[PDB]
Amino acid sequence: DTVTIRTRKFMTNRLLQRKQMVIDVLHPGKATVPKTEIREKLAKMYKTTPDVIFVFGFRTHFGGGKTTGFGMIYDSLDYAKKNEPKHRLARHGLYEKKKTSRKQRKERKNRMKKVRGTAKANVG
Amino acid sequence: PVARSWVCRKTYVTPRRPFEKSRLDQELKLIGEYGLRNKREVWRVKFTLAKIRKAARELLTLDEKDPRRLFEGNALLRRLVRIGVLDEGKMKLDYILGLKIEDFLERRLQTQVFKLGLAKSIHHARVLIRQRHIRVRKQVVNIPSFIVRLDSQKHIDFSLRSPYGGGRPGRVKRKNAKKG
Amino acid sequence: DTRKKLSKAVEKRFPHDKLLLLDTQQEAGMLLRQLANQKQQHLAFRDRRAY
Amino acid sequence: ARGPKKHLKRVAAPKHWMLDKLTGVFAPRPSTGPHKLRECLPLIIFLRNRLKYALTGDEVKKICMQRFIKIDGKVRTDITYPAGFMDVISIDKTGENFRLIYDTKGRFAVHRITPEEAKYKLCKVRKIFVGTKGIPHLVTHDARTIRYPDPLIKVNDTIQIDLETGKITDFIKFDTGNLCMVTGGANLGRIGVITNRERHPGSFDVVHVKDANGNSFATRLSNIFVIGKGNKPWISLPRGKGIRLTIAEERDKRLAAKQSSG
RNA sequence: CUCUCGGCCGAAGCGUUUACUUUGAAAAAAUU
RNA sequence: UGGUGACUCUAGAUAACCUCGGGCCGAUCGCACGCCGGCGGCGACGACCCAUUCGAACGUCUGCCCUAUCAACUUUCGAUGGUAGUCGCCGUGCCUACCAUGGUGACCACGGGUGACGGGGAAUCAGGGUUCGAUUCCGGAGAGGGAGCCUGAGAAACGGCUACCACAUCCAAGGAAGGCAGCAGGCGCGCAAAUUACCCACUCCCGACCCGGGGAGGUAGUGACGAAAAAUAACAAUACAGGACUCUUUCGAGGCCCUGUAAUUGGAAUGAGUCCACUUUAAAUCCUUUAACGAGGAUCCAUUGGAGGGCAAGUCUGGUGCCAAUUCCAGCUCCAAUAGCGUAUAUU
RNA sequence: UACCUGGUUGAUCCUGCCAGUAGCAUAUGCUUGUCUCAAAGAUUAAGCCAUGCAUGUCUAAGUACGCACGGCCGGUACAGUGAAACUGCGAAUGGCUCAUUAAAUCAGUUAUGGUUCCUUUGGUCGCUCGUACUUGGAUAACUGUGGUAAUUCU
Repeated sequence: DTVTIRTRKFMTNRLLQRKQMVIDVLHPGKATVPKTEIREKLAKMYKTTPDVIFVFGFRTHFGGGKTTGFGMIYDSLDYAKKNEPKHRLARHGLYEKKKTSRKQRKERKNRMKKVRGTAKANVG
Repeated sequence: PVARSWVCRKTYVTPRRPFEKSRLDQELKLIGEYGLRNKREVWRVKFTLAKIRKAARELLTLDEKDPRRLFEGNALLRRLVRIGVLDEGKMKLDYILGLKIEDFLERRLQTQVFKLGLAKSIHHARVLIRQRHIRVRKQVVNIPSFIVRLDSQKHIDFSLRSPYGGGRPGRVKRKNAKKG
Repeated sequence: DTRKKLSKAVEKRFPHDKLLLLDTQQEAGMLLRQLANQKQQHLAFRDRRAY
Repeated sequence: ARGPKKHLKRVAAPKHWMLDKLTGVFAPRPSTGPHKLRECLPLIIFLRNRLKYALTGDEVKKICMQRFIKIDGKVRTDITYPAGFMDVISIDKTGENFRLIYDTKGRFAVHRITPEEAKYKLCKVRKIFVGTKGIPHLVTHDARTIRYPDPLIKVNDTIQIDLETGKITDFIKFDTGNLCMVTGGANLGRIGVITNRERHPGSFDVVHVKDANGNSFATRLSNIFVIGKGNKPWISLPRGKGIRLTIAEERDKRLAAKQSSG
C-alpha cells in the first residue's frame, strides 16, 4: 500500500548463483517493515518464489520514512542451502544448530585428552 | 589491539582570563540574540572562526601564484560561500579576515527557522527544532546548531508528520478532545 | 538495569562495595571464596581484650 | 621473533590496498608467491573489496573453491595468493578478464581486457645466467625461469610470453625513445618514453622518462618496466593513460563532469 | 674546462681539496 | 659460453674422490576410462638442486640523558694487529698456537647513575624550544632467577624438557607434580585501575582442510579517563512598567505598536520514563522506527564553588565568648561555569 | 590574541621571587536526565597465585577386518558413514609486560661479491652404460592379564 520497495545497486553474481542488491523500503508512517513482508514484495517484483530471497541488515533512517538493507535472490533452494551463512539459513528455519556452550565443549575436550584409547568416547 | 579509532577533538577553547567584563557582556549579547544554551556554543563558533582565520593567514603568507595557495584558498572560499557566510562576489582571502562570529550564528538552523516565519521567537525556534517539527529537504533535523547551506535554505519546512505540519493532533489535544 | 539502580541505592552508605549475587550453589561457592580471602578489619577494643 | 611471522595488521597493510580502519584488527596477509608482499594484490581483496562479488572472506573462499578463478591460466584456489603487476585474472563463469596494472595514483586498476589480450603477458627479465651443460636461463620479475631464451635478450628487457605454453613470444630492449611504466617510488603508475639513463657504478642507475604532455620525471632503474616499443604500448592501458593530473586539474575535470552530467 | 678514439657529440683527466647553497632519486601506515 | 664497477663469478675440460651416523636417479593415492599384451588423460602427495617469496643473521655511515665528589683504561685470564688452523650457516680473537705491542681517551675515554626499552608519536606553540612517549603500529627483550639442551626449516622455546637457587602443591612418608609479565578472577601493594559472561557471525590465523579449532579477535557487562551532540520549557490573553510613533506648547489621548516583569488565567507541543511490535544480532542489548499510557508547584523540583583586602561578586542577619571593638557557628543576598563543578600533586 | 590581577614602603619607582590564571596528566570530593564514541592493575610488587578456559587438525586423493552403524550378491579383497590409533603438519605465529639494556637497543642509510631459508611460484626430475604384474621385519588402535595412595604412569 504505502510501503514501496526500490532496488538500487543490482548485481547478477553468477559465481555465487544469485542476484544481490540494496533494498530501499518506504513506509511513511509505520514501523520498520518485517523481513518476511519485504520477501513477498521482492518475490512479486522479481517474478519468483520467496523462499530463495534472503534480506538482512536493515537500518531505518532518523525520521522514519525510509529503511535500507541488503538482499539476495538465489536461483534454487540448493544454491541457497550451499552459499548462504548458516545463521541466515536458520532465520528461515532451514538449519538448526547444536545447543552446547563453549564452556561445556571446552571442558569436555580437556577432560577427554586425559584419556587414551576408545575410552575417549566414554568421557562426558 | 582493537578495531577502534581513538581520534577525537575538543571543539572549543576556554578563554585565558576568566573574568573580564567586556567579553562576558559580548557573550551574553550573542546568547540572548541567538537563543544559545550556554557560553560554550559561543566558544565553539568562536573556535571555528579562529581556525578559519589561521588558515587564511597561513595561505596569505604564501606568494600569489603558489599552487597550494590557489587550491586551498579556492576550497576555503568555496566552503565559506557554500554556507552563505561570504558573498559570492567576495572571493578574496583578505575578506575572510573581516568576518565575525555573528555570520556563523546567523547560519544556524535555529536562526533560519526564526527568520523563515515558522516560529514566533528564537527560543520557540530552538524548541521547534528540538521536538521534531522542522525538516530540511525531507529529513527531520533535531539539532539547533545544524548549519544551513544556501541550497538548503529554500527547503526548510514543517515535518509532514508534525501536528503543526501534516496534521495528526498531538498528545494533549487528543487527550482533551476525547473528554467530551 | 535493575542492578544499576541497586548500586546507586547502595552508594549513599556503602560507597565502594561490590554487590555479589547469591542465587545458586555455584554463586554460594564464589561468595564463600570471597569471604575466606579478604582483608580483615581489626577492631581495637576487642583486639586488646580476650573475648 | 623465533621464526617467520604469519599475520598482518590492518594498519600495517599496504596503503594501495585501500583497507579501512574499523573492519578488523588484521589484514589478509598474502601467501608467499611470485610477487612481493608490499607489491601485490591478494585474491580476496581483489574479489571482495574491488569487484564486490563477495561480501565476506568466507564467500571469497566459496568462489575460489569452485575453481572459477585463474591467475595466468592456472586455477588458483588460495584466497591470499599474491597476484601482481601484469597478471591476467580470468573468470570464465562470468566471461571476464582483467590485467593487474597500476593507476596513475599507484593502485591496482580494475582493468577489463579482451579475451584475445588474456593470452599473453609482459615480464621484465631480472637475471640471465648459464647453468649446467651451458644452458642459458632467464629469470623474470614474477619468478619465471625460461630455458633457452633468445641470445639478444639482456637484463631489463621486456618479454612478451604466452601463458598457455610458457614460451617467449617476443621481446623489447631497454632503449631511449622507448615506452615504459613506473612500478615503484613516487612516480608509480605513470607511463612515458625513456629519454635518458644516467649510469652510476656501484649504485643505482636513474632513468629519465617524458610524459605524453611533456612532463619529465626520473626513477630508479629497478622501477622501470618497458611496456611498448617506441611509442605504442603492447597492452591495453587503463582510462588514465599514465598522465598524472595535478590536484587543480582533478578538481576542474570533476566539476566539469558534474556540470555536464547533472 | 679541455685531451684522445667511436656517432656538432658521446666516453677520459677533471678544475687544489673542503665547509656552504640548490636540484633529482629514494625515504611504513596510523597521527598531524 | 654469459655477466659485473670489480670474482678466486657462471659455464667448460682433465685426474680422481664420493663418508654405512650413506645425496639424487618415485616399490605412494584418487577420478574418468579409451586406443592398437603393448600404448595412455587429469590430478594428489613426495623430492636432490637452482631461482623466487616470507624472512632471519651478521656487518657500513651518522645520530642518545645526567655525572670528574669517575682522568686514565684494556693488556697474565684476548686487550689491538699478523700468519696457520679449529669451530660456525657464513665474514671475524669466535676460539687455539706462535709472533708483533699494540688499541681508547678532556672532541670526555673508562666507571657510575637514570623515577631509561628505542622509534612512529603527544602537549604547548609566533618562532626557537620545553615537557611527555609503561601503553594497541614497527623494532628489541623476557616468561620466578640463573644455566644447559631435545625436536625441527626455524627456539637456547618455558601454555617443551633437564638441573641448581628461591618459593610452593598432593602423600598412606615410599613417592608424585609445578611456573597467569595470556583471558577472566583472587591476595598483596598502594592515591591509583572492570565480568571467574556470550560467540567464532565479523577480521584474520593454523591444520590432511570449502567442513574442525582460535579468552587472537568480535560481542555484551563495569566505566563522569577523555572527546561529540544535547533536555530541565515555549506561546497567547490579562495587569502593571518602560521605549518609540500619530495628534497636542505641554499635561495628556492613543482597541498605535514594540519590549519586559507576574503568589494571573488558558489549552497547544513534547520528550524523560512505562511498555507491544518490528528492526538490530551469531543470539541478544543499545540506538533507530512505531502502537498504548505518560506534564502545571509541568514536586518529572541542577549542582559545584567563590564573594563583605585586588580580576565577577554585600553599606546584610542571628547565636557565642574577650576587653563598642572583637575568636567560633548557622544563614540571607550576589557572582561564575553548568550535567558538570571544586581539590591535591606533577608538569607546561 | 606573542593578554593580564595582586603581594615588601609613611608614600614613589625599581629589582626579585611568589600567589592568582590557562593547558595536560593521575587521584579524589560533591552532583548527574538523554544520546554517540571511548581509555581502563603502567607508575607501588618482571610481587604471589585457588579454579576454569587460552592449540589444534582429514580430503575423492597416506593406514579401516571397532557391526559403532549400514546396502549388496552372494565365491567377487575393499559399497558407504566412520570413533580410536599410527603417520603428516602446526604448536618458533598470535597475546602479555617493560625487568634488563646508554653506541647497546633503535631510526635513516647501505652490504651479503660473506650466509641460511619450511612453504608458495617457476625450472629440473629415461642426461648415469651398470621379486619388479611389487620386497622385508615390526608396532599401535583392538583382545586379554595386571601393579601403585597418587599423574595426560605404564
